Amino acid sequence: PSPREQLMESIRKGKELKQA
Amino acid sequence: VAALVVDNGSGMCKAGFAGDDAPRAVFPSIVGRPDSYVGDEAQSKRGILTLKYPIEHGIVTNWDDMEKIWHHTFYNELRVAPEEHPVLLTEAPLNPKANREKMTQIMFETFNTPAMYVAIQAVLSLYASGRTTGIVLDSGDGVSHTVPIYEGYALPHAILRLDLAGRDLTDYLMKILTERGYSFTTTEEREIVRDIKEKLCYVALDFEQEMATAASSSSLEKSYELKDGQVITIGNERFRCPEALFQPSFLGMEACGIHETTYNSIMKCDVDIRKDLYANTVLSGGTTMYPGIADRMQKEITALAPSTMKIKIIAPPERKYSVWIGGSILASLSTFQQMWISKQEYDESGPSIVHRKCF
Ligand SMILES: Nc1ncnc2c1ncn2[C@@H]1O[C@H](COP(=O)(O)OP(=O)(O)OP(=O)(O)O)[C@@H](O)[C@H]1O
Ligand SMILES: [Ca+2]
Repeated sequence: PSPREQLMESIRKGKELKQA
Repeated sequence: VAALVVDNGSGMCKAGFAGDDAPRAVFPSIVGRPDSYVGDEAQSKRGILTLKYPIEHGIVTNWDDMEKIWHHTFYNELRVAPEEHPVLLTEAPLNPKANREKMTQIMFETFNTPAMYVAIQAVLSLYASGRTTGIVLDSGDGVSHTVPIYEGYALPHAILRLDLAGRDLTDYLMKILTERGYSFTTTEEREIVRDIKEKLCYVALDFEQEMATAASSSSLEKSYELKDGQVITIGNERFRCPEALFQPSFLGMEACGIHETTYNSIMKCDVDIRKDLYANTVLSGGTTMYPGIADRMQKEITALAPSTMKIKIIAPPERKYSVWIGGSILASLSTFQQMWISKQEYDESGPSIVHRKCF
C-alpha cells in the first residue's frame, strides 16, 4: 500500500474531532 | 502543534483548527475601503466605504484584498500567527494553475508558513462524509459545481460549472416578493430577504403540484416577523425561489438544473465508475440546505438514470461546513503529515511545486 493508499484508507476509516 | 484550515468562499470565509469539528471563525468575504477593514467590521461601515469581493464564483480575482482577508484571518480572527502553523487552504474545482501558484507564493513568502497545502473544496466535502470516491454537488453563494471524484482525484474533464447559487436565489426572492407587493430597496432589506430565504424556503418534490396546493389554500404559508414587529407572509415564493436551481430558466438562464448537471457529469465519466457515483452523490455548500432538496434530487436523477440503478443522495446534516470539516479531518490525519509542502521544499523548488504536491 502506497503512502496515498493509506491516506484514502484513513479518510474512509474516519476520525474523532475536538471540542468547545 | 495543530494546523489551520482556511476555507475561502465567494461570500463567507471559514477558519479554525485542524482537530476541531467546527470552524472558530465565520465572516463575510468583504474587503472595505474608503484604511482597510475585513469581514464583519466592513459590512457595518458600508456607508463610508466601497466594498469589494476578492472571490468571484469561487475564483480569486483580486490578490491584494485576498492578502488582507488572510491577514485578518490569523491576527484579528484566530489571534494566532502564520509562521507558527501549517496552513490548509481550499480551492475551487478547475482553479487556474497560476492562481494555485500565486496562492502558494503568498503563503510562504508573505506569511512565512512553515508548511501549506491546497485541496479542492468538493473533494474535502466528500472526505467529511467518510468517502474517497463519489460525486459532489457543491452549491455556495457564487457558484455551483458538480465534481466526480475517484479515490481523491477530482476528474477535470467531468467537472461542470453553473453560475447559479445563493446570491442569485436571494436576488430572485427579492424580485418575486416585489411582484407580490413588498418593496426591498436597501442592503439591510436584502439581508432580511436572505434570512427569509434561509429560514422558510424549501424545495418542492413536485413543483406544479405544489403550485396548485398554494393556489387552493393557505396551508403552505409561513409568517416571518421583522425586527420592528411587522409580519410578512410568504406563500409559493417559499418553493419557487429554490426551484430556480432545477429550472435556471426562472432567472432567464439557458442552463441545466443542478439535477441534470449532476447527471451530465456522471455521463462524462468512465462507464465503470458511474454506478458508485449514482449511489454516492453528496450535497455540500450552504445553498444545499433547503428542506426537501435531497428527496427532489433523488426524484429527478431517478428519471434520468437507468431504471435498474441505485440512486442515493447523501445530504450530511451539517453540510454547510463540510468543506472546512473535511479539511480539519485531512490536516489532522497522521497519514497525511508527510503530504504538506515544507518551506524548505518551496525555497528549493518555487511556487510551481503546488501542482506536483497537491492533486
Ligand atoms: N439554511 C440555508 N438555506 C438556504 N441557503 C442557505 C442556508 N444557509 C446558507 N445559505 C446560503 O449559502 C450561501 C453560503 O454558502 P457557502 O458558504 O457554502 O458558499 P461560499 O463558499 O461562500 O461561496 P461559493 O461556494 O459559491 O464560493 C449563502 O449565499 C447563503 O445565502
Ligand atoms: Ca465554497
